[PDB]
Amino acid sequence: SSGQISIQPTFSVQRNLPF
Amino acid sequence: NATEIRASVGKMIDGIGRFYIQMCTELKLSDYEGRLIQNSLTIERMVLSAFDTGGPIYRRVDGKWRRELILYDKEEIRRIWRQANNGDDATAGLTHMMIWHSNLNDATYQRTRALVRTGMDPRMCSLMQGSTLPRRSGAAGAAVKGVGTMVMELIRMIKRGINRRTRIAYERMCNILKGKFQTAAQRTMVDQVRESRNPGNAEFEDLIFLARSALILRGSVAHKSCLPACVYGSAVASGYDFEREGYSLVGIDPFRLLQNSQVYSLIRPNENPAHKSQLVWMACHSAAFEDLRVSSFIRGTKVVPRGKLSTRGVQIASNENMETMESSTLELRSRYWAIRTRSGGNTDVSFQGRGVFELSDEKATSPIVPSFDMSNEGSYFF
Repeated sequence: SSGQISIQPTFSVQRNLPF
Repeated sequence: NATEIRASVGKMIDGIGRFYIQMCTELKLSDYEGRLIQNSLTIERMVLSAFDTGGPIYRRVDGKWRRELILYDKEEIRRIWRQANNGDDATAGLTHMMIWHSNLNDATYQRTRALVRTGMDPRMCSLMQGSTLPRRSGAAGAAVKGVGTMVMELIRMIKRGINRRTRIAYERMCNILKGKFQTAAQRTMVDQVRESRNPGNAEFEDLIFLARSALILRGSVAHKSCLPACVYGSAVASGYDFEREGYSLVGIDPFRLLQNSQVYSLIRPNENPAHKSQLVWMACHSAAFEDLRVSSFIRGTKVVPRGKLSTRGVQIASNENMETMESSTLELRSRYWAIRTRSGGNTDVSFQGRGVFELSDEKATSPIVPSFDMSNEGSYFF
């Protein structure tokens, strides 16, 4: 792996947050 | 209350501007040479060093770029700085460039070596926001930190100790920590950790847990749009008088400013300009751990993942040579803008109803909801 696994949100929008 | 908050931060922005201009006037740089993100960086660091020196300064001669290695009176720098801020310290100001550097580093580099050596999973990238950010950073400097960032600290503070006044730190460092969480248990479990004076592997193992809980039940972490000194210097020089006209780091102000910025950058022979601009753009908003989908949406153009990114770093190392070196104009404009948030979402759709704003929509009047049914290109910058 060694990669990302979740997304840190930077903006305020309607977005399914990935993990 | 748009008086203090909007105008006081304008005053801190004026300082950076004014200073950058003064400092450019010393180095006797040109307009093109003051817009070189490279030189700007060097200057910014010269200052943060002096308030806590020399650096690499690139010059433009017929055709090719000449790198000068120069040194300045550490105090002279401190003198010129206050001159610009009315003889004030404006810690905010230094802290601001303290972040611009942070946000650039959290996007240029992946800090795995450190996570593992701490005993954190390398896949906990999205939680290390501001791991580079010196502890000297201010109170509104730590609010930008990811949950994972805090853990790497306590764990080292604890790891060497468990392996006087140091206590008030630990409790607070946790209170902050806890103030990241936005759910009952999350909040409560942090306390169960803060209970032990000599917190051993008991804690060591538990916070790591909570670290992973944030991967799903994220916390509140503020994002600050901090642009390079040159951008503010140039703006100040162009007449913009921010303390009077107001400025933000989480509103439309920063995007709008970057809609007219003329920033240039040194670029290695085989590197892709478009790819270079991308990088800087993501450092201008702390979008190094954002969902690539949304970043590209707001950006206006593809926001390619780190691996597929053609570039090694914006600063030029002493190793390289200037003969085979040239410079491009950085594309920092964006399509829309969005309220840089602090919230991690909770219930999977988050920020229900929140949308993106056109660059004309000065006020937060009309929002726009993005629909991602689309041939995207990933979600994990890393």
